[PDB]
Amino acid sequence: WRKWNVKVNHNEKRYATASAIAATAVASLVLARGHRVEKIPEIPLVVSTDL
Amino acid sequence: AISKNLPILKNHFRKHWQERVKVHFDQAGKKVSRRNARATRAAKIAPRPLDLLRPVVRAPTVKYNRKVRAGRGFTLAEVKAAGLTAAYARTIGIAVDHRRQNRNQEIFDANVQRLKEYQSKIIVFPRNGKAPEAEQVLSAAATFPIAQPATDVEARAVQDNGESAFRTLRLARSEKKFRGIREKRAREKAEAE
Amino acid sequence: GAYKYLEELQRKKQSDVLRFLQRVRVWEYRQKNVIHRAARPTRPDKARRLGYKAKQGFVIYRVRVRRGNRKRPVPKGATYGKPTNQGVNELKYQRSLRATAEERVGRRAANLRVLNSYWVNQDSTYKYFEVILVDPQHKAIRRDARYNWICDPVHKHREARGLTATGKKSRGINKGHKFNNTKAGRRKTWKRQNTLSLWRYRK
Amino acid sequence: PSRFTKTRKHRGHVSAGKGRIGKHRKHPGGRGMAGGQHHHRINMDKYHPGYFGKVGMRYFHKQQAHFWKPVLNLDKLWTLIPEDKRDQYLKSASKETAPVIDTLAAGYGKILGKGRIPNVPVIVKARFVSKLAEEKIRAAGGVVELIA
Amino acid sequence: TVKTGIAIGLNKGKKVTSMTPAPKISYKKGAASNRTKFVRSLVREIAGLSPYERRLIDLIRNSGEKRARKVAKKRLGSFTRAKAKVEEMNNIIAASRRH
RNA sequence: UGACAUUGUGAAGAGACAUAGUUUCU
RNA sequence: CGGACCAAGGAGUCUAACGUCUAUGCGAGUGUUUGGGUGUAAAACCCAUACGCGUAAUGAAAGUGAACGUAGGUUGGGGCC
RNA sequence: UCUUUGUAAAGUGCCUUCGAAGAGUCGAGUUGUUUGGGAAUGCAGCUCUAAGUGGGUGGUAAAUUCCAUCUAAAGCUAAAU
RNA sequence: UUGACCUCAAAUCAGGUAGGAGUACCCGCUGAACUUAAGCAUAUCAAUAAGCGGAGGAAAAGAAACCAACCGGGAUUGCCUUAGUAACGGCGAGUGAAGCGGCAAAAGCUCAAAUUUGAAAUCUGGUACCUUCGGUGCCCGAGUUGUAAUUUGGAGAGGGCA
Ligand SMILES: [Mg+2]
Ligand SMILES: [Mg+2]
Ligand SMILES: [Mg+2]
Ligand SMILES: [Mg+2]
Ligand SMILES: [Mg+2]
Ligand SMILES: [Mg+2]
Ligand SMILES: [Mg+2]
Ligand SMILES: [Mg+2]
Ligand SMILES: [Mg+2]
Ligand SMILES: [Mg+2]
Ligand SMILES: [Mg+2]
Ligand SMILES: [Mg+2]
Ligand SMILES: [Mg+2]
Ligand SMILES: [Mg+2]
Ligand SMILES: [Mg+2]
Ligand SMILES: [Mg+2]
Ligand SMILES: [Mg+2]
Ligand SMILES: [Mg+2]
Ligand SMILES: [Mg+2]
Ligand SMILES: [Mg+2]
Ligand SMILES: [Mg+2]
Ligand SMILES: [Mg+2]
Ligand SMILES: [Mg+2]
Ligand SMILES: [Mg+2]
Ligand SMILES: [Mg+2]
Ligand SMILES: [Mg+2]
Ligand SMILES: [Mg+2]
Ligand SMILES: [Mg+2]
Ligand SMILES: [Mg+2]
Ligand SMILES: [Mg+2]
Ligand SMILES: [Mg+2]
Ligand SMILES: [Mg+2]
Ligand SMILES: [Mg+2]
Ligand SMILES: [Mg+2]
Ligand SMILES: [Mg+2]
Ligand SMILES: [Mg+2]
Ligand SMILES: [Mg+2]
Ligand SMILES: [Mg+2]
Ligand SMILES: [Mg+2]
Ligand SMILES: [Mg+2]
Ligand SMILES: [Mg+2]
Ligand SMILES: [Mg+2]
Ligand SMILES: [Mg+2]
Ligand SMILES: [Mg+2]
Ligand SMILES: [Mg+2]
Ligand SMILES: [Mg+2]
Ligand SMILES: [Mg+2]
Ligand SMILES: [Mg+2]
Ligand SMILES: [Mg+2]
Ligand SMILES: [Mg+2]
Ligand SMILES: [Mg+2]
Ligand SMILES: [Mg+2]
Ligand SMILES: [Mg+2]
Ligand SMILES: [Mg+2]
Ligand SMILES: [Mg+2]
Ligand SMILES: [Mg+2]
Ligand SMILES: [Mg+2]
Ligand SMILES: [Mg+2]
Ligand SMILES: [Mg+2]
Ligand SMILES: [Mg+2]
Ligand SMILES: [Mg+2]
Ligand SMILES: [Mg+2]
Ligand SMILES: [Mg+2]
Ligand SMILES: [Mg+2]
Ligand SMILES: [Mg+2]
Ligand SMILES: [Mg+2]
Ligand SMILES: [Mg+2]
Ligand SMILES: [Mg+2]
Ligand SMILES: [Mg+2]
Ligand SMILES: [Mg+2]
Ligand SMILES: [Mg+2]
Ligand SMILES: [Mg+2]
Ligand SMILES: [Mg+2]
Ligand SMILES: [Mg+2]
Ligand SMILES: [Mg+2]
Ligand SMILES: [Mg+2]
Ligand SMILES: [Mg+2]
Ligand SMILES: [Mg+2]
Ligand SMILES: [Mg+2]
Ligand SMILES: [Mg+2]
Ligand SMILES: [Mg+2]
Ligand SMILES: [Mg+2]
Ligand SMILES: [Mg+2]
Ligand SMILES: [Mg+2]
Ligand SMILES: [Mg+2]
Ligand SMILES: [Mg+2]
Ligand SMILES: [Mg+2]
Ligand SMILES: [Mg+2]
Ligand SMILES: [Mg+2]
Ligand SMILES: [Mg+2]
Ligand SMILES: [Mg+2]
Ligand SMILES: [Mg+2]
Ligand SMILES: [Mg+2]
Ligand SMILES: [Mg+2]
Repeated sequence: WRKWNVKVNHNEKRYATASAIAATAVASLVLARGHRVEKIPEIPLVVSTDL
Repeated sequence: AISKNLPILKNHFRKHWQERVKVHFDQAGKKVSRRNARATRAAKIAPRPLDLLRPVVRAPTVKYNRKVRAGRGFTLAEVKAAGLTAAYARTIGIAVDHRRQNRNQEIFDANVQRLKEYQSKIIVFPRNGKAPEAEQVLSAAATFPIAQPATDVEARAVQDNGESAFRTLRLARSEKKFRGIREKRAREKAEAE
Repeated sequence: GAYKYLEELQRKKQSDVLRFLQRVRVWEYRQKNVIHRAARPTRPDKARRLGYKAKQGFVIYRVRVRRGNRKRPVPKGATYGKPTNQGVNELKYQRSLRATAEERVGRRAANLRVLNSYWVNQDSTYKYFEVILVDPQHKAIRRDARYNWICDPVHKHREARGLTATGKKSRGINKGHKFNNTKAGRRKTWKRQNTLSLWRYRK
Repeated sequence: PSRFTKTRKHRGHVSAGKGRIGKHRKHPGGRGMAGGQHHHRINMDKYHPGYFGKVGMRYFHKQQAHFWKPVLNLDKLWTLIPEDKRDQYLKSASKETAPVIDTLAAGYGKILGKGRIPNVPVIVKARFVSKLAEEKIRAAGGVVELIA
Repeated sequence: TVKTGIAIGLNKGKKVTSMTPAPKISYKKGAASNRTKFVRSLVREIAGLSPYERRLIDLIRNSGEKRARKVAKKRLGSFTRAKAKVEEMNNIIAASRRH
């Protein structure tokens, strides 16, 4: 009966994931994260819906 | 074990409680299991729709009578008035409550019209064979939602006959308070020889 | 019908006719064995209203159980413990003699299912009961959609689990605010209200 | 988490921060609320005056709900109207057409009068008013309509 | 009834257009029936009176419907079953050892 | 040790409606 | 007083309910996770009705229930003009 | 797909007469136990023991008058647990 | 003398059933003390452990002698809540439910008491055949001290009419 799961406020949760989306642009953070992206067209990387 | 300026707590842990701890580890389990259970009932139940038709009902007590709320079943009166029998209404996915009684006309017309619309929006396959596949609507509750009865209009003319409302309340309160006494003044007085 | 007359007569146990019978009957039962099989119901109107039937596979059994308090055994009265538990002598047992009566016959006739039982008589030592049982292997019952529920395995020794009428009584099983403690089944409900329930997302 | 806990920091010093004279024994004061009339009374009077003894009446089988009666002040009140609809009635305050507010529909039981509402006529349906609440409504040209 | 329409006071409540439903037999569970009049009446004269009922009609004829009630209250359970038991004894007396 | 229940049938004697016999005790 | 010697075990934990403090979300509100929806399936994503705490107090109770006034006067007040 | 089970069985409208409904039980005193249940929450023992416009319940004992609400002392029964 | 009836016996009589195990969970019985109260007897631990009887895949509960007091609700069970509250308590230590509301699942019924009385209409067993979880014929037997149809309070029954 140790606490295993954790409650996060639904709204704080969105803020977090919103922020995480926001920084998927920002070339530098992506590079800083691993992610070999020096040779890609642009950021964000939008691709054809045919994918 | 009394110290500091702390609120006095009441943590009832003096029986062998560690023996009776229920961790709902199977919470996700039992939801998966409940979803599958309904997906089987859906398929067993042919195009029939998982639930029965429930009536409108006014919730009891001074705290919940504002709201209206699905009741158990439709009373023998409403069923008849809506033109079918108890015995048969059951086989047509209509819940009937032999215990509920009708004292309010509004609710009564409400449920009898609720039964009209139910009948008009279903189809009952023949006993024969055919079984003209007609795909299940899954609820019925969703199909025939229960809505709160509208009680008035947004705006209207201010009528002030001039009587305090507050003082109407005090007076009505008082009249009840001295009702039995003022009756002891009518029995002792009509007794006067 | 003659049944309605018998029923009403039986509510007159202080009437000269009825206590002639009860005094002569109670003497006879005390000469037979404490458990003895009954020829026929001696209250056919009571039996038949508790579920009895006059067809092969319905048994009646008559049983004698002593009266009074349950003397806590306990050698020499010696209790060993606090004074609240020192009682030996006004302790009373939470089951009625009716339950004791059914239970002792139901063991005697293991192959029978005890359906119900009714009181018949009593003196200063003994209460006397007649117990109505059903043979769940007798085809007369195994057929018979009305009584064949008894043949299910969930009704073995229903008299030792408090499921006859008297069992449900002493088990306190009735709806209402007067029965909160014992109603879904006292130990069950105790255990419930004494369960600590923690969710994954603690509330 | 355990890595920030002060007992990690206490490792290596004899007593775990619990003193060499005074130790950390089992229950020195006794368990729980023991001795609130005796060795612990200084702490019960102050911090907890009023703790011992009885007051008022018993009430067998009280059902809260009987006493359900949330309160709302003129203070708010205009908030029970949606904000778009609100400005429509704030302007064009008249008899003939004045908003009806079913404050029981909003789940309130009584209207108190905490203070000052614009001079717009409002028709207030409610179960209970306070003398002031009801008077202050009228000064704006509204009425109270006792409901149930 | 008819509720006044306000939240306190005498007939306190919401005004609602009424209905008064159809009546339930389960409300008539105690009612007589000629079948039960006949049989109880025919039984009474077969088995007669009981020891405490004899002491009850002699107690009326020589002490009245108050000491009878008092002792009947202790004999049965209640003052109310005793009220009704005395009356039964009055009508045992009147209808029999009189007209 | 007392009361009530098991507990019934006679007879003599006391005891009341207040000196017809339903009832109660020796 | 314990300790001949060496290795390996070896003691402020977890839980229910709380006080202060702090960080964060939203704010007269707030809390998705009993449940439903959904899913790449104990995850993540979504959500209706309630409920809980907060928005009113005070009396044992029946009850009543917060603007004389720019929501007061006086004195000190950072800041600003 | 073969037997037609049937001169069978059931549903409904109106008029009339009825309308059976569980006892050593309900209940009451006392004793013990138990319960948050408090002039007594259940249960059991012994004594007393009903009624039929009756009976039970209506969380402060009693007397009177009303009102609300179910229908005990027999019974079966899937799921959610 | 012969044949019944009632009650009671006996068979290596025809066919069957019970025991014992296990027991996590379930229905009951029975029942402590350590402990807590800074001592201790009421209380607490605990209607817990140990002991005893009885079941199932679940058990039990269950179609209101219910909740209420409302504009009333409407079998049971379980969750969220009501609530560490109403209340109990050397009113100390401690204890402590229920109604309403949301939700999961949903489902309902049958006896007794009735004259079939122009027909015991009912049923176990044996036996032969068959299309063998069973049907038919026949024969013993059960059963009127009542086996079936009908009815179950929500009703319902006998008449009469459509
Ligand atoms: Mg958070
Ligand atoms: Mg301090
Ligand atoms: Mg706890
Ligand atoms: Mg302890
Ligand atoms: Mg588990
Ligand atoms: Mg599961
Ligand atoms: Mg469903
Ligand atoms: Mg209503
Ligand atoms: Mg309600
Ligand atoms: Mg077909
Ligand atoms: Mg009688
Ligand atoms: Mg026989
Ligand atoms: Mg000892
Ligand atoms: Mg003790
Ligand atoms: Mg004897
Ligand atoms: Mg309890
Ligand atoms: Mg239980
Ligand atoms: Mg129990
Ligand atoms: Mg969770
Ligand atoms: Mg937490
Ligand atoms: Mg760590
Ligand atoms: Mg560290
Ligand atoms: Mg340090
Ligand atoms: Mg260190
Ligand atoms: Mg320290
Ligand atoms: Mg120190
Ligand atoms: Mg030290
Ligand atoms: Mg020192
Ligand atoms: Mg010191
Ligand atoms: Mg002190
Ligand atoms: Mg206190
Ligand atoms: Mg008090
Ligand atoms: Mg009070
Ligand atoms: Mg005021
Ligand atoms: Mg003597
Ligand atoms: Mg004799
Ligand atoms: Mg030393
Ligand atoms: Mg040494
Ligand atoms: Mg250690
Ligand atoms: Mg810690
Ligand atoms: Mg913040
Ligand atoms: Mg608000
Ligand atoms: Mg989740
Ligand atoms: Mg996905
Ligand atoms: Mg999974
Ligand atoms: Mg989605
Ligand atoms: Mg919803
Ligand atoms: Mg809220
Ligand atoms: Mg609150
Ligand atoms: Mg506060
Ligand atoms: Mg405010
Ligand atoms: Mg105040
Ligand atoms: Mg208040
Ligand atoms: Mg006043
Ligand atoms: Mg003033
Ligand atoms: Mg003034
Ligand atoms: Mg001054
Ligand atoms: Mg009944
Ligand atoms: Mg006594
Ligand atoms: Mg006990
Ligand atoms: Mg009391
Ligand atoms: Mg008691
Ligand atoms: Mg009544
Ligand atoms: Mg009374
Ligand atoms: Mg009702
Ligand atoms: Mg049965
Ligand atoms: Mg059952
Ligand atoms: Mg043999
Ligand atoms: Mg066994
Ligand atoms: Mg066992
Ligand atoms: Mg014990
Ligand atoms: Mg002991
Ligand atoms: Mg211990
Ligand atoms: Mg203590
Ligand atoms: Mg101690
Ligand atoms: Mg100590
Ligand atoms: Mg000691
Ligand atoms: Mg304790
Ligand atoms: Mg105890
Ligand atoms: Mg325990
Ligand atoms: Mg055990
Ligand atoms: Mg099963
Ligand atoms: Mg098995
Ligand atoms: Mg299951
Ligand atoms: Mg019923
Ligand atoms: Mg319910
Ligand atoms: Mg409290
Ligand atoms: Mg306390
Ligand atoms: Mg306890
Ligand atoms: Mg508790
Ligand atoms: Mg609900
Ligand atoms: Mg069924
Ligand atoms: Mg018919
Ligand atoms: Mg029949």
